[PDB]
Amino acid sequence: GFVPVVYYSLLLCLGLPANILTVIILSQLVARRQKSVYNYLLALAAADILVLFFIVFVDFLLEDFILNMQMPQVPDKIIEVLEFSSIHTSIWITVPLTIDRYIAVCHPLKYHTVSYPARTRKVIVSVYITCFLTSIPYYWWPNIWTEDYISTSVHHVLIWIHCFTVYLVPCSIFFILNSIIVYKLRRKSNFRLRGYSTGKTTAILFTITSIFATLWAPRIIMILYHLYGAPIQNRWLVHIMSDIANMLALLNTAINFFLYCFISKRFRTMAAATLKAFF
Amino acid sequence: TEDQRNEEKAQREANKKIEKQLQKDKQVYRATHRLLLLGADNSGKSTIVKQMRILGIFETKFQVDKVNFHMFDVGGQRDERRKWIQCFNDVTAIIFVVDSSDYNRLQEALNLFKSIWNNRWLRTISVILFLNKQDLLAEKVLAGKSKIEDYFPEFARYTTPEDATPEPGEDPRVTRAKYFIRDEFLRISTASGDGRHYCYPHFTCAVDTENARRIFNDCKDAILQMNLREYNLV
Amino acid sequence: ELDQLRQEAEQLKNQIRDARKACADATLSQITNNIDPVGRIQMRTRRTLRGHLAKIYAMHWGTDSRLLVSASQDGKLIIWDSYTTNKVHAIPLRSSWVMTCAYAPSGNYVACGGLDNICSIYNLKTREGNVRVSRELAGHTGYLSCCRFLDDNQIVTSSGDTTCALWDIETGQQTTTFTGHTGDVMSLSLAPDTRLFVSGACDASAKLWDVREGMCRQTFTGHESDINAICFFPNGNAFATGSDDATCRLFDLRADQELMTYSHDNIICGITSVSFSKSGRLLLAGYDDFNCNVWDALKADRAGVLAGHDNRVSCLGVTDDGMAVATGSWDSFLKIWN
Amino acid sequence: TASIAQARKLVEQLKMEANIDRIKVSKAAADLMAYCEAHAKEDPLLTPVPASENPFR
Amino acid sequence: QVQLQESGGGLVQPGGSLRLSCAASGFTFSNYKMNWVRQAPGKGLEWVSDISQSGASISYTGSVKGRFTISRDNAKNTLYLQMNSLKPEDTAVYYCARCPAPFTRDCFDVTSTTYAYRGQGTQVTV
Ligand SMILES: Nc1nc2c(ncn2[C@@H]2O[C@H](COP(=O)(O)OP(=O)(O)OP(=O)(O)O)[C@@H](O)[C@H]2O)c(=O)[nH]1
Ligand SMILES: C[C@H](NC(=O)CNC(=O)c1cccc(Cl)c1)c1ccccc1
Ligand SMILES: [Mg+2]
Repeated sequence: GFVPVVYYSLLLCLGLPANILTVIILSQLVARRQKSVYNYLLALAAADILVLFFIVFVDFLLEDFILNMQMPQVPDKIIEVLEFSSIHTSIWITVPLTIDRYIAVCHPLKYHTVSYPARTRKVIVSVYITCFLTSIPYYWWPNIWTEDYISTSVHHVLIWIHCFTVYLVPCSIFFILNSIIVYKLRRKSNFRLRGYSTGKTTAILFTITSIFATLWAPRIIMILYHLYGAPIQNRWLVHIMSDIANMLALLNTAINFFLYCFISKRFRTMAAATLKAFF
Repeated sequence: TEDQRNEEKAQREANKKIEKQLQKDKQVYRATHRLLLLGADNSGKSTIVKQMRILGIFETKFQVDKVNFHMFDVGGQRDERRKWIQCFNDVTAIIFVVDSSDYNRLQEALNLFKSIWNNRWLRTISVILFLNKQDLLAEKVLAGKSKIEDYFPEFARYTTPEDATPEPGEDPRVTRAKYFIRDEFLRISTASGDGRHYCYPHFTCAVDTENARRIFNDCKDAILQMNLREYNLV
Repeated sequence: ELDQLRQEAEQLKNQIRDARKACADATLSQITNNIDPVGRIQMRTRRTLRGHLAKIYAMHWGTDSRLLVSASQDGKLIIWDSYTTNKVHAIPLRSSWVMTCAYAPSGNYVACGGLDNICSIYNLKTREGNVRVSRELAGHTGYLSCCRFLDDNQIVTSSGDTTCALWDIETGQQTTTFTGHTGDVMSLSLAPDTRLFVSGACDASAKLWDVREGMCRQTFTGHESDINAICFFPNGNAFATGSDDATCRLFDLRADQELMTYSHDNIICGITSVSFSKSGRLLLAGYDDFNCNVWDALKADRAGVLAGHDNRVSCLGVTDDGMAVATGSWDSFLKIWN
Repeated sequence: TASIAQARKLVEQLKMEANIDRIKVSKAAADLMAYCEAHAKEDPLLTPVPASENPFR
Repeated sequence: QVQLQESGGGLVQPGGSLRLSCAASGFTFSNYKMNWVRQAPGKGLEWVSDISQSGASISYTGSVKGRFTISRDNAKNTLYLQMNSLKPEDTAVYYCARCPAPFTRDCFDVTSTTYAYRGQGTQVTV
């Protein structure tokens, strides 16, 4: 039914221009160097650029529509490493943003003492470098289906490392930090004129962590089920499910913008000003 | 061209050293939290500052809970304050020490608070309201000679709020008077301000051992609200 | 006797008004309507000077037009090299609050002030190579607003005590006090002849004083609110003042009269700093509404906007050779406009 | 005494200000025009300067 | 120049009505917020009442609540304080002060030192 055709083109046309816009807005902001969260937001926007561009366009258009005649040795298995590094970069830019939010909310006084823009650049480039360095063993990634698979001893360890590095650790630490923030800002006595205060922050934090968990769970569950188990190899059940599970990750990566940047009114006003700036 | 090259290298080395020194100072400037004291002429500014020093501009340095604060008490200046008050925009909180026993200057204190709250460079700073001289207020109300209703006609049609938290040894009349002053300040505080800055009322005396903790809680809440507004959490 | 004194004061005031009316004839705008309009002036940003931690109140371009000084409430008196964007010096002030900065024509001394009521003077060319307090001037009462260097030995300083005092750094004494203002005097500018200067107070008055005789030669009035920006015309027979009522005036010394009002309906924010160019067609004035304006001094028409700043623009300085202008705002940024 | 002294200072200052030679303001306007037109060429801000002379670009 | 001249004010026994008229010139009357300030013999300065630009934001001091009536006529550049039911404590000098900055709701105009933007005041004796 051309589900990839109808879905991935829309995903590109929705995510890529919006993330380019937020990149150009955040790059030229004067207050970008004054405060730290905008640097992480720009990093996440750039990670979105790499993820959507490389994965959605290059891989899941070229090798799925007009390619896979490509020799797998050098080019395909280098582009796969690049895609995996992009995904890891997106997740491990999301993580430090959550840590910074937790610090700035639970410990308002020491936020500037423990977080400063000089450390922000170090931690914003170290994650990129370590993702690119840690993705180089993903060169030997198990080609899915194809003529034969063979349960090579590197396949299970690669899958387990990918799971622990994309879902298991980030989701657990998001759960812990968001639960701590919610408990601290709900149990402690806040201002009297703050009736519509705890509900909004609790809903936002919990919906962020819940949408991340629910949009990245199927892929991990599926790859673990493929590593273990005794699949029946029904082409519909094992491959259409594979496609629907793989599309949810890119859906999450695309909606990360709507979750983070679009919510803030200070960004909505800038977008409104800049949409008519060219004319 | 050698002279130009070595001059450029010397300038670059000096610039690098200045960058290092400025970063080292930057590690200090944000650590301290700036404070400012404002109020009437006879308000207990220097009394509170001197009292908690143990724990022109008359500065003071103190650290509590592993973070330090800096309080500014200008007293070597004139009584016209529309020009040097713009300097204190980048201040974490403003402490408004106010007279509570002398009701003659209460109107002037309210006008001063109204000017600060509605100021078009001080509309971001949270204001800490210290109702100083509570013991003298209790002594004056119990005496009954002052006739608090003379200075404020609408005090007669007033009752203690439902959320009042009087001390066990207090009197309904004195708690009524202090909460009346508190509400008179808060009605000015509440009338303007769309959540940008918050006013916290606090019943404090000059010789009080917990004056630092009140400022701690006020500053913590103010910075928490500022960070929440800064983030998407609003 | 007091009633008679008030009556004769009013008589002299209306006599002065009648003299001004007799010396009116025609307006400058009517007789200068034949000038070719300058048109749009597009000034971009050349280099951004970002090394400060707090807001900036005072800057002063050097005589060599190569290096400039800046102020910050952290306590820094950084001397910048605009051509290379290199910080050649960084002076840690004793008092965190500084509002005035002056650069000596000799290039060896840099001044600072603030709420400390101290006009500290720092020397640069020293054997040990480290900056230090040359002299600690004291004697003022109000907040110190604007100081300027007459020469290497004398400076004129304005404070919040309604007085302007001329000092002697060598002996550290107040040679003459100019006590004629009602409100806080904020900005003063030095004429090219270094013998007369004009000071602006918070009483909508501009007073032209005589440096030698130490008296107010004449006074200028016509603003509605307090004025905090003032600057001599290069010729020395005119000067512009910027008040808080979103108006810029241009009083001439010889005629004691207002010439134009540089204001617009859509401007509601007050002027902070003003600075003429090296010719006269260019009158730059700072503003509170996160930008700067470039007025034409001969037609009262807006020509160009130096937008690109956050918070309040609190200073404005044009180089002696007129190559560029620097606008520092509260965002701890200094921008060079060509 | 203080009020009388202040009034005396004010009246003497204003009478000093009154005894000042006034000049026709159109002559001042002509002088301003002459000085402004006589230095248009040397102004870098008014007339744009080539990038070779300007050291900021 | 900015001139603030007050009109009216005479010896009136307790009771009666007095109309204090403020003459304003040299500035736009509508933009600026104005107020009245008193000066009792042997005491300092105090604030009486103030009105905003439109005149619908009237406020009064604690001492007098219904005994005064402050209003403005922006067309004729005049400020009035209709006073009645006087008391012997109101034997002060009334100055027609004006807040410095146009288009704002904050002003510091109770200074003991000679505030620039206010008149000499008219004496009222009860
Ligand atoms: N009994 C009592 N006395 C107090 C209290 N607070 C201040 N005082 C007294 O009030 C007097 C004046 O207080 P100050 O702090 O010195 O006033 P100030 O701020 O310095 O006034 P300025 O000259 O304008 O700077 C002091 O001698 C204190 O003893 C209080 O809470 N209770
Ligand atoms: C490029 C990568 N593409 C792939 O990972 C293709 N392989 C699988 O989906 C798969 C499924 C079950 C078991 C195993 Cl071991 C692998 C990818 C990247 C982002 C989203 C989706 C896909
Ligand atoms: Mg004091």
